[PDB]
Amino acid sequence: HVIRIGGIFEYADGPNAQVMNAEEHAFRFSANIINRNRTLLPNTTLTYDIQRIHFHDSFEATKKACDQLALGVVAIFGPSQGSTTNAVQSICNALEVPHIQLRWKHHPLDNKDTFYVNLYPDYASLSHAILDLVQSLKWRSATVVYDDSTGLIRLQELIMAPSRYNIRLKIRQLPIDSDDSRPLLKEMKRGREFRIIFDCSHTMAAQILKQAMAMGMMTEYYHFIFTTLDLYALDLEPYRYSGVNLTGFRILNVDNPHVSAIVEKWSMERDGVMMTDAALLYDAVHIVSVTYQRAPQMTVNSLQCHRHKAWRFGGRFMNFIKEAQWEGLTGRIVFNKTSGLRTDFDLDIISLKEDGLEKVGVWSPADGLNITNRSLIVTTLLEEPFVMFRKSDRTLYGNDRFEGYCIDLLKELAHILGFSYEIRLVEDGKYGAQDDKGQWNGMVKELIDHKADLAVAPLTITHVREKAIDFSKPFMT
Amino acid sequence: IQRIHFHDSFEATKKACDQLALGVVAIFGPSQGSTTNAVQSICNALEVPHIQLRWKHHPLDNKDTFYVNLYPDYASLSHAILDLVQSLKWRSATVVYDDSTGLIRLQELIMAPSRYNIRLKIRQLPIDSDDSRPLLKEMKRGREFRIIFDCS
Repeated sequence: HVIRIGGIFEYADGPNAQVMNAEEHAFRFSANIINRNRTLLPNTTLTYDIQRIHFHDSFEATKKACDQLALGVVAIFGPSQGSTTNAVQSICNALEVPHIQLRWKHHPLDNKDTFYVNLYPDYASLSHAILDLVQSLKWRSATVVYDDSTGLIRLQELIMAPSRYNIRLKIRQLPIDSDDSRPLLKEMKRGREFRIIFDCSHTMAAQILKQAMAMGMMTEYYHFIFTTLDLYALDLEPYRYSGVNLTGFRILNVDNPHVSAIVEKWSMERDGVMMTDAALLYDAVHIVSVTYQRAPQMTVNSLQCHRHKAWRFGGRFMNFIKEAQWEGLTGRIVFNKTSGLRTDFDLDIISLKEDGLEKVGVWSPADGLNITNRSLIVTTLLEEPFVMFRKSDRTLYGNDRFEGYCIDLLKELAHILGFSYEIRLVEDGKYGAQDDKGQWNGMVKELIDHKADLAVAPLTITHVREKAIDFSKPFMT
Repeated sequence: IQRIHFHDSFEATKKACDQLALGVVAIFGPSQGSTTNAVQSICNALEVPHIQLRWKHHPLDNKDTFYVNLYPDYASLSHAILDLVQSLKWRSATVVYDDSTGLIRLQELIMAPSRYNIRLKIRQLPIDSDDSRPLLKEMKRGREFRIIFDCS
C-alpha cells in the first residue's frame, strides 16, 4: 500500500541548496530500514517529501504550508525558526494536524493550544541535573559564560538558584560576533576563578577550547561544565593532556550495544557522527510507524487551504499519540501528559582525565545523581644586608646576582632539605600592603594567589596577615 | 479593521489575503509576535512597510527590512535606571519582575554587577496566582527599602 507525508526544511539557500546534511540521509535510510523489516511495515509503503526553504521568512513557510495542505500530508516538521512553527501550530490546531517539535522556542501561558508534540528535553529537569551535580560538588563560587539573552531565558531558574543555596555566581557574556574573545579572556584572567558553567554551541565549545589552551589557563585546577552534547566530532587530545578537570554529558544509551551498532552502520554509511535530532528522527520514524500500527486504517486526504476543512480523525489520532510512552534510544521515554512534553530522561555523566572523558555516573529526575628538585620561585625584597646585589664584572644569572644575609639563610635551608631555587623580584617594592579595598600587594598577594613559591623579607608579622596565610615563627626578633 | 481572535495567525493569513483583496498602503500591527512577526514576514515579502508599537524579540539573522518600531529601547530604559540608581548611590536592591520578558528588559542589570558594585535579590511572583503575601513576608524578613518593581 502507499501513504503520503510531507517535509519542509529551513536552509540558507532556500531552493538553491545542493548539499544534504546528515539528517536528510538519516531520514532516507530510516525509511529504507523500516521497509527492510517485517515485524515493522509488513504490508504498507509510503511516499516521502523534502522541501528546502530559506532562513527568516515565514511567508514562504505559509506558502509551502498550504501547498502541502493542498496535497494533504501528515508529517509536520519543525523549522529552525520559532514563529514558523507557531504559524504551524495555528493551522495545525485550526485544521488540527499533529506538529512534530524538536527544539524550544518560547511558550507563553497564552499558549493554551492543544495539538503539538515535542521530543526536546525540558530545562527544568536539566536544571535539576545542574543543581544535583553542583550540590554533589558543593561549590560556593560560580561564573557563567552564556551565549545570549535566550540562554538567560533558558536558565533563569539557575539565576533564581541563588535563592536556595549560597553559592555565589558571576554573570558574564561572550562577545556576540567576534570569536576572538581573548581580551575578554584577559578580563577573565583579571577575575581569576576556577569553576565556570557554560552555555555554548559545540562550535563555541571548540572555539573557546582552542582559546583556553591558547590563553594559558589550560590548567588542572579548573573544572568546567557545559550545555551541549556533540563535541565528539572534533579535536580534543592536545587539551586534555594537561590533566585538566572536566565533566561532560550524554543522553543516548550508546552502552546499549545495538545503539552502538546503529552508530557503526552510520559510520559505514557516512566518529559515527550523528546530531541528536537525528536520533530523535529515528525514533520519530519509530513513533509514526507504531501509531500507524496501533490505529485502524484512515485517509491522508487532500483538502483546500482556502477552505476550512478541519480534520475529523485528528482528536482520535492525537489521543493515539498520547497513549504512547516509550522505551527508546535515550532510555525510557515517558511523558507527563498534563504537560504532554518531553520531561523524563536520563544523563550519561562522563568526566575527563588525561586519558579521556570517561563515564562516571548517571542522573535521573526521580533519584538525582547516581554514582625539592623543582627550582623554587624566590620572590624577595632587596634589603640590606639581607638580600643585596652581588656586584662584579662577572655576569650573573638568577641566584648568583644576589647576596646578603637571607641568601645564606636560604642556602643553609637548602643544605638542610635539598632544594634548588630561582630568585625573582617583588611585584611592587614593599613588604606587601593591604588596600582599604582589601587588596593585598607585594609578596603577600604574590603568595596568596601563589604567583611565586615563597617570600623572604623582613616581614612585619601583623595580626591581620595571619588571617590571610600561615606565618612561620620569627627567626629574627 | 481586522478584529480577530487572540493568537490566530492562520486567521491573520486569511485576513492578509483579504487585505490584498482590498489593497492598502499602510499596515498597523497587533500585539503578538507569533502573529505580527509573520505579518512582518508578509509585509517585507511583498514590499510594504509596517507599524510596530511594543517590543518583541528580533534576532540578528532575522533580517527583514520594512518595519519601524515605536517602542523605546529596553537597553536605554535599563541605562536610564542605571542613571537613577547612580543618582541615588545605593547598595541594597531587589527586583520584582514580571515574566521571562524582564530578563531582556534588565540583562544590563544582570550585567550591572559586573560593571558596578551592587547587591540585589532574584525575586519573581509565581505568576499564575495574585497571592504573593508570604513572599512579602520574606521581603519584610528582608526588610528592604529600595526595590525594583516590574509588572503590569
